[PDB]
Amino acid sequence: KNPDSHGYDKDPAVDIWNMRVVFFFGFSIVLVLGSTFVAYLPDYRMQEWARREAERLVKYREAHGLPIMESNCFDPSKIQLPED
Amino acid sequence: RHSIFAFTHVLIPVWIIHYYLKYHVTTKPYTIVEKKPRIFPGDTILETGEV
Amino acid sequence: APPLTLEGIKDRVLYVLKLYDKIDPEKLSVNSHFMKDLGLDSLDQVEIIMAMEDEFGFEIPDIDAEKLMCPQEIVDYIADKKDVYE
Amino acid sequence: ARRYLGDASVEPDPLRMPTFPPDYGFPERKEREMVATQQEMNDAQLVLQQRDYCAHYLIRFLKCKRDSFPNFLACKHERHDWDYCEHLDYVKRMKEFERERRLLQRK
Amino acid sequence: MLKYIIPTIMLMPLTWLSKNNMIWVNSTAHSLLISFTSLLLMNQFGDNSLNFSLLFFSDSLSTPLLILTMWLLPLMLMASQHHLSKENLTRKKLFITMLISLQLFLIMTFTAMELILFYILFEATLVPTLIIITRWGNQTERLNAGLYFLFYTLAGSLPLLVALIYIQNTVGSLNFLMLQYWVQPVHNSWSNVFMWLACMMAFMVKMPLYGLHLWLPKAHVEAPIAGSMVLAAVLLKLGGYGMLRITLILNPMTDFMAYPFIMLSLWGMIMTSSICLRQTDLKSLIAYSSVSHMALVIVAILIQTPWSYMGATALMIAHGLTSSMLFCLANSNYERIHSRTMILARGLQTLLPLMATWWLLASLTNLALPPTINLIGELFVVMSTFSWSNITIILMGVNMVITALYSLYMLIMTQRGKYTYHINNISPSFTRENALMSLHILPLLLLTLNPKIILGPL
Amino acid sequence: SWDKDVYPEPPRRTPAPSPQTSLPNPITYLTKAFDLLVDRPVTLVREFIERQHAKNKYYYYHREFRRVPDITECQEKDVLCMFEAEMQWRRDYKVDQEIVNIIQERLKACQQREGESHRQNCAKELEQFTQVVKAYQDRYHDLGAHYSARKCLAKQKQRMLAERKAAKEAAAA
Amino acid sequence: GFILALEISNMTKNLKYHYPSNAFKFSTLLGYFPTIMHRLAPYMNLSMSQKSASS
Amino acid sequence: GGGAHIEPRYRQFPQLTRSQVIQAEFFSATMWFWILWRFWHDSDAVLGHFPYPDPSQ
Amino acid sequence: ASHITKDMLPGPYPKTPEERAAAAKKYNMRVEDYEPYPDDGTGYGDYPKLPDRSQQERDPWYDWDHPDLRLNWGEPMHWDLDMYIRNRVDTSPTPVNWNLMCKHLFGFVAFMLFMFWVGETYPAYQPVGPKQYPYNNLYLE
Amino acid sequence: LTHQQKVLRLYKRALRHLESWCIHRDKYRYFACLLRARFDEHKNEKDMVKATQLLREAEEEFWHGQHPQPYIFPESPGGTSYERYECYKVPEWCLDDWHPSEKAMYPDYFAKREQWKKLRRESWEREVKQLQEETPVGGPRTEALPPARKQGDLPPLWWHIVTRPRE
Amino acid sequence: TGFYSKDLIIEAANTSYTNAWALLMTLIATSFTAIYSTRIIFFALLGQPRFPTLV
Amino acid sequence: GKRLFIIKPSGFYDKRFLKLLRFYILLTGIPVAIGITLINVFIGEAELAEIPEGYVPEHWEYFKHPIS
Amino acid sequence: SGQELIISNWHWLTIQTLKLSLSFKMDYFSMMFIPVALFVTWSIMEFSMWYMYSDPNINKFFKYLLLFLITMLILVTANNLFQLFIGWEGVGIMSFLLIGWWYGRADANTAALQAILYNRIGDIGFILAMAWFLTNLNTWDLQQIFMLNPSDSNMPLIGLALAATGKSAQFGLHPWLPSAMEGPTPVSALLHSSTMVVAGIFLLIRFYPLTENNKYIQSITLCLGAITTLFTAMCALTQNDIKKIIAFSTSSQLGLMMVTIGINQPYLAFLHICT
Amino acid sequence: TTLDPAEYDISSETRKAQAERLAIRSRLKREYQLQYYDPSRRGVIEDPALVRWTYARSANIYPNFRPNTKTSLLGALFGIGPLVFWYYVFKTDRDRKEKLIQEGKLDRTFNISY
Repeated sequence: KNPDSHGYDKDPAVDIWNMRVVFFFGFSIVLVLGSTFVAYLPDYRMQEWARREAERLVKYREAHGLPIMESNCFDPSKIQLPED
Repeated sequence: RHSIFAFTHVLIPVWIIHYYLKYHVTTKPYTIVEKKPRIFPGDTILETGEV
Repeated sequence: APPLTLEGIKDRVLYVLKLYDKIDPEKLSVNSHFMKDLGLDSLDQVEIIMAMEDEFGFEIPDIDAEKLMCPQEIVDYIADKKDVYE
Repeated sequence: ARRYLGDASVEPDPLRMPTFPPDYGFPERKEREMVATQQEMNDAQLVLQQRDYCAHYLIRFLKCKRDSFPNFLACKHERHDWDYCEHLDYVKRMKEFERERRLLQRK
Repeated sequence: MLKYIIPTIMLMPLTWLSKNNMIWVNSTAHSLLISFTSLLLMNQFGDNSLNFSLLFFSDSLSTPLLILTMWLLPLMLMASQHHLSKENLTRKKLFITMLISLQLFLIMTFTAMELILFYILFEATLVPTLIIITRWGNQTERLNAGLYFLFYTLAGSLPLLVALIYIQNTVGSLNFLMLQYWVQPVHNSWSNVFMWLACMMAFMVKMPLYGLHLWLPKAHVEAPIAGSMVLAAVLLKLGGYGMLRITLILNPMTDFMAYPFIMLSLWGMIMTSSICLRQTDLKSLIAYSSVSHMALVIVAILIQTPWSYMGATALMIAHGLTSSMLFCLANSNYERIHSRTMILARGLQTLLPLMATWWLLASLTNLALPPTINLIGELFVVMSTFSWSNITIILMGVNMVITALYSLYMLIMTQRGKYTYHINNISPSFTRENALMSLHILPLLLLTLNPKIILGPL
Repeated sequence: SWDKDVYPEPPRRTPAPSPQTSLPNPITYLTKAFDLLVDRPVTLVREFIERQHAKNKYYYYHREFRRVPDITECQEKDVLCMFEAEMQWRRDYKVDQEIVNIIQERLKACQQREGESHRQNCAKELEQFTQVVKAYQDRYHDLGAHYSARKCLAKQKQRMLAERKAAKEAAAA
Repeated sequence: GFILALEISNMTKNLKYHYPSNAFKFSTLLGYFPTIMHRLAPYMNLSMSQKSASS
Repeated sequence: GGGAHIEPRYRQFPQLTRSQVIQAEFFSATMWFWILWRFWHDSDAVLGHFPYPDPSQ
Repeated sequence: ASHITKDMLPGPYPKTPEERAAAAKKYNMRVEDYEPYPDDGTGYGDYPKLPDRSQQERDPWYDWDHPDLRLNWGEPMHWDLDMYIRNRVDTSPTPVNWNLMCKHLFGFVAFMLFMFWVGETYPAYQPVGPKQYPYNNLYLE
Repeated sequence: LTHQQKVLRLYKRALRHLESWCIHRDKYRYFACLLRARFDEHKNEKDMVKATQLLREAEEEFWHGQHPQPYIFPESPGGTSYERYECYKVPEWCLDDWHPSEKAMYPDYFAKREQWKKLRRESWEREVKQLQEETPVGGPRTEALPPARKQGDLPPLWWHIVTRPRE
Repeated sequence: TGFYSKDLIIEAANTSYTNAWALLMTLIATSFTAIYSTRIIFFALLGQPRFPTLV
Repeated sequence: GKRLFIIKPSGFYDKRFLKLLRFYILLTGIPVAIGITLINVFIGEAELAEIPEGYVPEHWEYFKHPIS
Repeated sequence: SGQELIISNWHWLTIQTLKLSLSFKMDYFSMMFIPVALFVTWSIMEFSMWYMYSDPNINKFFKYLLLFLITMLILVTANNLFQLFIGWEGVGIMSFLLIGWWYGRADANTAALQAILYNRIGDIGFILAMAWFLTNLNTWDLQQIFMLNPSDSNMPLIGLALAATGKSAQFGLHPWLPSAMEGPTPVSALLHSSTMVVAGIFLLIRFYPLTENNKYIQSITLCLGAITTLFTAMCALTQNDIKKIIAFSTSSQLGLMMVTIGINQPYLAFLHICT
Repeated sequence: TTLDPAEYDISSETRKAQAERLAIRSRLKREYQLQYYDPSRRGVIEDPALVRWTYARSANIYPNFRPNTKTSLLGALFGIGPLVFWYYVFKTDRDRKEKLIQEGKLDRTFNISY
């Protein structure tokens, strides 16, 4: 299909407008502004909260008496612990 | 010239790439991780020979 | 990068006639037909281009034997192979 | 390594030594050993297989490499003297099989 | 989904409502506009969890997977127009409406809030796919392949109903995945084998094992206008993900009989890619690539304990974009030479220079060149099943060897010459032929910058 | 920035130089020229933004949560209180990932700062870090129930095996 | 080697005119390893063991 | 072609450009001056040797 | 679209002269060494009567081949026998089946008996016997 | 392959594989008639096994000692840089679709393009008319009459008449 | 150039605990490196000019 | 003189293409580029500690970024 | 003064415990090898300005040579074993696009198929030792590996040795080089002098604080280095191409350099490549 | 080594009337060249040697197939064959690996991953 005209999708005219509805909508609004949207999207999975909150909580335990990485059975003697 | 061809290539990014470096060592809690000075006893000690 | 013309191929083919001691500089220029003084069956069909086997010698396939009887027919299709004169 | 006693600190990388680990040491003439200062040997950033003998002469040798910075030779004769420190060390070690061939024979 | 289904049903009385040949430009215009709205409320946070509205959505929280489902209706209409434009407008309006009608049920699928809402939507497909297989193909072996596409998918999925209704009146009700806090374990018995086995086997029939893959090079070989449901049928295969929803819970402690599914799908992986290097049909060459490194997820789901779910999620949409484009590379270059025989298309790479990059950057994603979405996926699977047993690096390593020699064999068949024939093949890969071949690698290498969006819970 | 107790280092200890020769040293040609060529387009521009950024300010706050219920509540058929005990629990596992990230960077701190000896010195890291990672996978890592993350349905029951099997069944401890 | 190469190269040049002697064992220059293995390993896998457990 | 500044031949030995031989002969002189520190002064093995340490008793 | 002689049938003894050639000119008059008898290994569904297999093989010899093209580039009319393994075939070499390559590594297989020993420079073999004593004989003094 | 030219195709290579063995130039040339002397033994005799023992024992001492990686004449069926000119490769008649402002360049070459096609587009009334006559039924090699008795046009027109030049 | 790389390694294998067939394989290979040199001398840089014409 | 005429297959469509990528990518890319440039200069976030937010805290916009 | 600097630039994703961002390394092989290798590549393009003087496809060859240097130079600067694996397989695909520079010529791109083939056998050892480092040491940043030297390194390093023989043209994988020379000249002037064959031994050089122990390692490496010497020696004689003669001599220099790891001389090894 | 390959043999006069096998291929080439040259084709020639090559390889193996032999029942030594062997290995690991993991320890303190 070439009657030596250019042609994009189907034919001569308003099928000419089919390029500027796929080029302009497809990328250049979605693959740019929508790609920008999740570039700086807010704190994902609440990790940015955890960064500073793990940053703070180290040196408070590290100061006086609280050890680090306990795994302390989550306040024992609330477990009755059936023997057998 | 050798004037506008050379100055546009190298001189501009060194202004850029330094700006993300000096404003960066005080932000990230680890900068470049430089080693020690590797000093011989020629500061406050003996030598002592050649015995 | 070096080009070529058709006045050089007429000389080199003619020179190795004179370089062979079997053939005098009294035979014809372009068409002595190689039977004027052929012999033998072998060594007058492939040996006649064994000098150009070293000089030009681009592997010269099996079809090149019996076309080479007419000594102008040698000169014909060397220009066809190596992308030559116009 | 001339002593086989215990180590107080549990620091690996055999700087926990008697004083200084030789290749074999000492063994006979002299039966002693000794070297440089271990508080300076750790103060100097220097790898292992460099805490052997002729180290204190080398710690003063390679200092002139920076103390004479745009230089071609800090001291070339001292390099022949540190080799003379090394060759006298090594020929002292070469007398093993001069002895061990003979001292293992009957008497 | 608050209303994503509600605009995308409103696309349907727009097509027939339109004028003449404007029906192509009217549909593709509005269909791109959902891609903002699809992103819009979704991708929120994020720490246990996003129950969305009601009994209709858990928002596809930890497995996004759904933005890719919405590219395609404005990706296939620009692809299908190559050889479709000889039929009537009354049927051209049909083939757009059932394609939207396939996207409708997939949108309430993947989210689905339940397990019995899943199944009736898991089976709500296969009617609009079968219409695209039987009508609108090429010469025959459509009709048996229309029946091989059934009777594997439907024979397996009916023992789901026997087991899912069995759970609904045994332990509370299955209606929520968040009423799945009370779960009794499933021990070793002679009835609890079959409860595990019938609930699992209907997912194996879509994402195939080495056995029962016999329908997969039937529907993809004999295939519609320009890959038009073949792009859909590759999503639908990876849209049998729901084993991630089920088997994480709901009989959690049966690894005792995982082994006939491991060894069948781990040795089959090293063979079913090896059995393709002598293919002579080009669309059947890709159709076995889709068998092999899809079946790597089956040994990545049954082996639990993430650093695998890091990778098993990234592999579902690894070749979601790759194997789509490879079909689009073969839906093109068939409009010009009317055979799919790979012998015949030689003499190329001189005639169409601009699409040489589209061959390579496709086939450079199977070699996978580590900063992509691909070798961030495999190298979590490799470092996972290493910790199962050390010996599995051998078979999975030879998997990496043969597919290197496999992908290039499709490239290097076009780097030859002198073309011998072919007064046709003139069309120099027009503006549409590069546009629908783009928008594949343009998101594929883009997401490699921050691929934290592509991760499970995990 | 931060606080140096979290990210320690010794002081720099740059010594006094020793030129000692009249041999031609290029160090006087290097640092005495090129530092000024970068000083103009960097320090003047960074200060220019620094007043322009001090034109107005923006605020964001600390986000501290409420911890009333903890672990063993509640009764079995409950949903609500056993939802809060998982919302309690999952925050106590994303955080405990990152405390291992902090101590690991502390191990990165010493070794590029000493480098040469690096084993017999700094005295602390290989003792501290392996008393934290050995205190990690016990009781805080569902190995191998890590797939469903099993909040309170298995996080207690490693620690039930750390009570029902441990400390009494040692025969006789 | 300076003595050894020349007195063989001159033996290839100015000796007593060695015959064009066919009797040489040349697995030397060929290696004999690419001749057999790249004529076996692409034939063993791609022909027998692929038409076995394909179609 | 465009410029025939080096002509083709019939084995008559086309020569050099009478300046290439100057750079050619210049870089044989710079290496045989560089045999200086090979002999003067550098020996075979400047180490010193042992005089057969047999008397160790 | 050609239906008459589309492909083979359940042969290969269905009056073999009628096959090559009704079409599919594998043989001229069923005596050409390629008459469609070659069902080698019947009971296998592979290669029926089949204007096809065990015909002479090992190469398109990938050379002159000058009627015009005759081998692999230039596509003659009906010469496909079995393919997809003839992309880069070779031929017989100057020797045949003297596997000196395993014998080439056999030289170090004999020198694996030299892996049992050590390589100490000082001294030599030292023909003394039990007077070498490589580590220690007696005490410190 | 006749018995007349059976020795000849072996005679071309008998000296050709020899010159890859020599080191001098005269080393080959001093051996020239010396290699010819064994070939000149049987000169004129019968064509049967009486003279086939020249060939039936020429398998030894030719195949035995045959060309240990010989010279290859680099533009050949084998050998390096033989079919290398392929990045260009002369894709002749790729000039169909242009969408011009790209047909602006070469106004005279496109002028001369439409001139030569009349021999290509109109030769089938003449060449194909005798082609059913000159070829009787199914005979051997399909060259036409070498002038085609008035004007050879061509038969090989134009794919062999205007074929790809090498560069 | 590489005298400070080549000589210092073959005389780093002087005193070693090697295979004792390794020094019988490394140092023998050094002798074979010499006939690499004069080979391209004796064929491209020594002999009478022999090649097809049009220099 | 040494002269010929080369044959290059088709380049106009590939030059008619590759514009529409590069045209439209600047049509909303470059207007978004000032939005990452100008908003950096005049707008930031600060700082820490804490504030106590009065009695009831702020709503969403707990983040520390211009557009987030 | 020394003062070596690694950096901490910019975060990639970070998963459960191990963070990988990216960094660089500046110790004895960055501040030494980089100007050396770059000075050659400065000198080599002028040849190809005259060697490729007539090619209308000129611009790709001065583009693909540029991307080849970047992914070669990202390898030696990396302190991250993941960042090595980027540069390990970036240089591999650059071979396929340069051996197969000329289209057609069915031995050319078949050799390019053989070129990428032996790199993937050379891949399988490297990904093996990548797996062993997580399962024990929780990471693969090269700092923390050198903190405690692992006890039984018998498993990972034999994989590192097999990946070393992938690109560095050892015996068993030797026929890759003599048919990789079929491309243009400044390709193979860059492909086998300075790059792509000294990278296979370079990975072992960086791992000197591990390879000094574990006597199963050293005897296998030095015996491997010896076999490559005489097998490349007795193959290069009576051989009739200039480029092939150089193709074996660049392989026999490796036969020294592989032995240089066996006898514990790490810096004498690296000093050979600089020359 | 694969193969001999029989590059010279004898003739003259074993069945000398064997000629005009070229008359087959000259007939095809006279058919092809007359087909290939034409002023308006715009498309490939069918050339059914390809058509009989795919369709006799893709289909027409299972309508051919009868299980009358045991060399097609040989596939139980090839299909289910190695799949038996991979099960034998993988349950010896993860059991011998399992008992050492429970009874006694093998891994160190810094094994958080896993």
